[PDB]
Amino acid sequence: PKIPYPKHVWSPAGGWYAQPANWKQNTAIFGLVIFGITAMVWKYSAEHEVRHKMPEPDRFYPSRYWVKQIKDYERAQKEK
Amino acid sequence: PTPESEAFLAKKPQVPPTFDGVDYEDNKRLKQAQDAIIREQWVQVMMGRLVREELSKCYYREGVNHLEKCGKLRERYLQLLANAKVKGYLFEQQNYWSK
Amino acid sequence: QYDPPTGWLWGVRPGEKYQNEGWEGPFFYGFWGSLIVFAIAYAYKPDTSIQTWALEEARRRLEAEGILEDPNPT
Amino acid sequence: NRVGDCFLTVGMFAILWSLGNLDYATVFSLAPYINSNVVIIIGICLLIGAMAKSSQVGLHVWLPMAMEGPTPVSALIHAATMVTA
Amino acid sequence: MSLLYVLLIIPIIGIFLISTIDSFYFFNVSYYKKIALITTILNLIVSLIIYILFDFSNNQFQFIQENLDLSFYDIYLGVDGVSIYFVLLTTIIMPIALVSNWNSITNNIKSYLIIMLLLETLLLAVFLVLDVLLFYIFFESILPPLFILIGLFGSSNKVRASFYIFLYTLLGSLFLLLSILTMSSIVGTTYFDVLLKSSFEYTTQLFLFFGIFIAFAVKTPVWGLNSWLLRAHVESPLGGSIVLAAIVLKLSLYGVFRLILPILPQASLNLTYIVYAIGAITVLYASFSTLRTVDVKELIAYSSVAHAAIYLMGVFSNTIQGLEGAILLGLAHGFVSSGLFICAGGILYDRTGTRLIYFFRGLTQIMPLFSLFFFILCLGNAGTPLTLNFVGEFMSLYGTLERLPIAGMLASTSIIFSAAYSIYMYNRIAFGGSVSLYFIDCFRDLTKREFFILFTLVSFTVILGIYPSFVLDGLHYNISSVVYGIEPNASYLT
Amino acid sequence: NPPRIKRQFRDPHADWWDKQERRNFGEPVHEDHDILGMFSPYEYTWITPGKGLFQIGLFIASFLGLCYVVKLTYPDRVSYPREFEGGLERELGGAGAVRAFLCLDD
Amino acid sequence: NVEEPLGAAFYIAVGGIASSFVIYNISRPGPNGEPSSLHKWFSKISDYKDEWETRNTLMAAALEQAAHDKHLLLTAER
Amino acid sequence: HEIMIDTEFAVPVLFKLLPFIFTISFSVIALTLSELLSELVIYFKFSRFGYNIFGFFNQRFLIEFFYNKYITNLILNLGGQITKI
Amino acid sequence: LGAGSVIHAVADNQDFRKFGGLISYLPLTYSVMLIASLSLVAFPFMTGFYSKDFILESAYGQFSFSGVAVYIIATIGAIFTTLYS
Amino acid sequence: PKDAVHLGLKGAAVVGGIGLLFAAVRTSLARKNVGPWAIFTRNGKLAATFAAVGGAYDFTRAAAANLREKEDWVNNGIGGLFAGATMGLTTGRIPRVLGFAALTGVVLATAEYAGSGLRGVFKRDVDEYERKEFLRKNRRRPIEETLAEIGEGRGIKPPGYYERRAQRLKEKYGVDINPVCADPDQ
Repeated sequence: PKIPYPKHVWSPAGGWYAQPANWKQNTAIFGLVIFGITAMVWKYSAEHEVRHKMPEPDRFYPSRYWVKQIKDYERAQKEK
Repeated sequence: PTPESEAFLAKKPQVPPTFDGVDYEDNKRLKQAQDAIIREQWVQVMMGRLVREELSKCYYREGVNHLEKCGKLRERYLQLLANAKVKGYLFEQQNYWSK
Repeated sequence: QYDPPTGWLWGVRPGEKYQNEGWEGPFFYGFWGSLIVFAIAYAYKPDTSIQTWALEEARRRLEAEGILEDPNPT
Repeated sequence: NRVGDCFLTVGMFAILWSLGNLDYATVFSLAPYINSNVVIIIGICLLIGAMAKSSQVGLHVWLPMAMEGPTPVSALIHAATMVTA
Repeated sequence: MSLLYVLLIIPIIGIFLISTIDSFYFFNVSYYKKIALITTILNLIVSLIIYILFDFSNNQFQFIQENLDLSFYDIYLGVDGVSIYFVLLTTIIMPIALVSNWNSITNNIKSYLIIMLLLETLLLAVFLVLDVLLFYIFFESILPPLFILIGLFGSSNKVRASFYIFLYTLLGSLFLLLSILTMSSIVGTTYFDVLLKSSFEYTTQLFLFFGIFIAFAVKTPVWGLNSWLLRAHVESPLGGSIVLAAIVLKLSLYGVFRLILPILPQASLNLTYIVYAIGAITVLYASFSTLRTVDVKELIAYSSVAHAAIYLMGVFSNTIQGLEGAILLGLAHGFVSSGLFICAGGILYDRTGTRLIYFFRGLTQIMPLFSLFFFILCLGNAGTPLTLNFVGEFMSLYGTLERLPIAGMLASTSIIFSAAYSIYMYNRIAFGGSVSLYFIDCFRDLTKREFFILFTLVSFTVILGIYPSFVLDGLHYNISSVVYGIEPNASYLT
Repeated sequence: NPPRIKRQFRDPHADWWDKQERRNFGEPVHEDHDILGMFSPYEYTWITPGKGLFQIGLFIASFLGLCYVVKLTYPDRVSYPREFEGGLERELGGAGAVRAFLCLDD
Repeated sequence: NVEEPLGAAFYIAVGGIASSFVIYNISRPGPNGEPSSLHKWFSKISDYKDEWETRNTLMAAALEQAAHDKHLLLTAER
Repeated sequence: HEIMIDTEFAVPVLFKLLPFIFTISFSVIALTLSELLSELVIYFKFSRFGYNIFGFFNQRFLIEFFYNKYITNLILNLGGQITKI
Repeated sequence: LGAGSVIHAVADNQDFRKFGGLISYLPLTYSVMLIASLSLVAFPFMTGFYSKDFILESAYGQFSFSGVAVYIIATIGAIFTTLYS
Repeated sequence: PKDAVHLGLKGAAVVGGIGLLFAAVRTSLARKNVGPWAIFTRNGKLAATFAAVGGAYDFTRAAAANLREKEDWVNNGIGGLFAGATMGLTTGRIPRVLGFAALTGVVLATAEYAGSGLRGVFKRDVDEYERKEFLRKNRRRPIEETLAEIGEGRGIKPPGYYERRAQRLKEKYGVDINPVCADPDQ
């Protein structure tokens, strides 16, 4: 069943069985925000990620494509 | 070394940090002495904050062999840790030791 | 099922709207307005803390040693 | 958990007192040279703090009746993650 | 004209503005609150201009004004590192205190607004005056406006409360006054710059320490002298309670930075074991009783006695960490204590007419917003991290422990015991059942007024909890001056 | 003052004005009402606490008894302490640190 | 059936976060460039190179002298 | 205090597989004591010696009993003495 | 999580005194909980086998009085681990 | 050395003599004729307590001084402490004895440590201008004076703290202080 509850009680988390008719576009609207500042974090993270041991070129390494501390090093190493 | 920036001109003490051979009635002088003694204790403490930054850099960079490659920075930190403490200018101002 | 979300924010019923007591204009434009503007000014307020001044000296202080190789040799 | 966090906080006061900081690189590089007795006093304090989170022989009364929460909570938190802090 | 004197006069314009409009425009009582609210916002703006100009690395008092008209009791004003955040706190709180009683004050609205505006001028002058006789002139001047405020707008037993706040303060201050008068007869003045550089005989310091400590132990308040606080912080109107727990309590903590630390160095260093005995006994007893307190306002009031001991032990720790955390603790205590009184004295008592916790249970079912903030405020009272209250408690406790291990350890029980009464109060009111069945009428949640005075108060305690460098940065250089001692290898450099 | 009894012992199925508290509407109250209600520390009632100390002690004695058995009968060490060439003096932080085993006593 | 608006709170938080990045970018003076025009203006108004010190020292002298005068008058022989 | 090499070599083979022996063995007694006999457990329950050992272990070694009565109720009465007397 | 689906199957009951059967009713739920319990009891060649069992050999590998003493304590605890499993 | 038993009677005669006239004033203000000999009929108790409190203040005050042979403020506190404790015994109540011993005990410690001006105060006999000038401009003091006052340590670590600390620890615990070299080199 469904528990009865007051209809006047405004909640920030929604209330008792809350779901708006527009739960999708609003979800999409919020989802863009999370992505927007995630890469915003990822940018700052990619810029401040500091390391001391460099990876071998052969080895699998996902961060070789965005981080700065080794991208400059890799092209600097590409000089001989 | 690194040239002194303009901000490090006004806040540089113009007088060596002591209360020896000074006049306490000259208010301009007493304050500068207090300021200068404060300036040195704070610089000394911040030397600790750089040797730790340098030490922490080695600690990651070596790991297993950290106890035998950057122990030279370690001793420097301990020596500063044992001495560099902001203790104020009031015990100096009120007591003279005179060797 | 899932019920449509409801509630009366500030206790204002759907028929009517919120009525001002007169504190709002001073609190949002004056109190909160001033602090936010103050926040803007602080990012421009020059750094005058004893740490910052002592960093520079101690940075020079270590440069006359092995640690902290100086960018410009004397 | 606060009962353990007092001992953890007092232990971190002992770390700040005897080393001047508590960054992991700084405590561990210097640890092989600090006084033996400060190692116990610091080590003991974090031992009590471990008991409260990881329920031990004395600091556990909170865990069996922590299961009053929904089971999803107990899986993530009270079986695998929070009690291994 | 000094910006500091601008701070002291704007509330006087407000008093003059409020009292003459009836001669100009049956003027609506809404207008006078509009003037009083705006007048405090102007003080906040000026204090914010002063902070944007303030220099964090200068020993000289800043924003002083030339007088050259020396009388026997002139008024000098100054702003250095220790006193600026106290001034900053006062000008932040006062607008919120007036908004907290926007509807609760019905009769004598002119009187209430005039007292609080007067009360603001007197409180700022305490942190701004530049000698110890001026300090006392303004730390005791608040008594008549506080006496009349309580007995004109107070709760049922306001008469007893007003007599307690006036007669404990007056007595403690008279013991302080006998010490300030002894100093002036030795030094020949009280001006901070002249007086600080005077030393004192050891016996003089011991007897000067008492009288001042009698005075500051009444106004802290330490346990056993705290009965005036339980009466005058509960029976007061909500705005007066906010001022009495966020501002008035912090004059004594600041009075250690002008009257005990720089001029009684030897005396403090030898009497700390008394102070830490009183402080630890205060934490320990003021926590157990507030665990058993039934009046919701009295529980919040008497937890301040618990926290005021922690930053009282931090200012006697002779440690740069303890002294700074002590200011941070008394700064954060002003936000969280203000909010908790708003929650108890302003949100529950307004709706229910009662303060007995017996009548409250499960308000989370009906008040989601109130439960939210009343939970962050309860966490801050418990010194939970991300809160400036935590940083102040942590830094004070390290300083207390580093100075006297057994006392700091017995102070360190506060982590266990402050969470005990802060969450036991939270689960009894917000949680613990569906709703109290003594409510024969459903309750509205937070209004927009309530939602915004709490949103500010928890905003300050949280932002300065992630980044306490906003306060810590300007505190460093000037609080270095109030330490006493030397290191064998760093003293007397030649 | 009514008899000082927790409400834990009050009938759950009895008619109560406040069932969640098990209290009648105008029911008289102890001066410890605040710590005698349903949201109070649960009062366990398995046995008298005098017997509880005795029963727990038997387990403690059993723990001590089992420990004594192992002490008298437990195998001696099999492997010698590891011998490290040079004693690992340098790698373990120098002479001012705990060193490895190198031709010492045993 | 009813719809929930994004709400003013959503715009304040997003706007505040978005504004924070914008304000931070203009706050940075530059890699090697001089402090910006706004960066110099604040330092200019709050300069007080020696204004407070000279003002303070003349004030303490004036009260030193007053303290001596009172010491003279109060301790005069009967 | 390295024990890694001794963990694999010096330990006798019986002790290495000993928990396996106990696991497969002690389980079947439980399988034997329930759904096969289902009487010995009942006989052991109702004995005076067996009654208390069931209750004592069920009730968590009476530890919370020793916690509520002599730790937290003590705090709740010290608060009572201070705020009344 | 296996227990959680069990609680959902019944009317959110949690007592063993009113549990039984359910072999045909919860085939998948039984299969996983057996898999988990076997690793919990350190059945050989499982996820919990290497992790839980190695401890005892590591405890016994340290050829000291304390190491052997807790080996018995751990083993008897492992015995009761089988029982509730 | 003072004759406490001989003194206390003199102390009793003085104070007890005052209560005699307060008794006589009570007899005079009486509204009923009782006669002249009523001074010791009902008013005798008033003078007796005046007699009792007085000498009990003096004997104990004297007997305290003879116990250790030194004259200072505190002896009058003990005698005052007893004189108040004697006041309660007339009423017959433990709180009164303690409430009274506390009151007149503290009063006669305060006025004896501070020199109640009821018989004048100490004459300066010196330059008052100089005394104020000296107490105000002695801004620096020798390091020995503070060390004798606050001790050493607790942040008072003067030059030479470490050299003497090593010796002090050795003479008490018999351990030679030698911090570890803490470095692979040197």
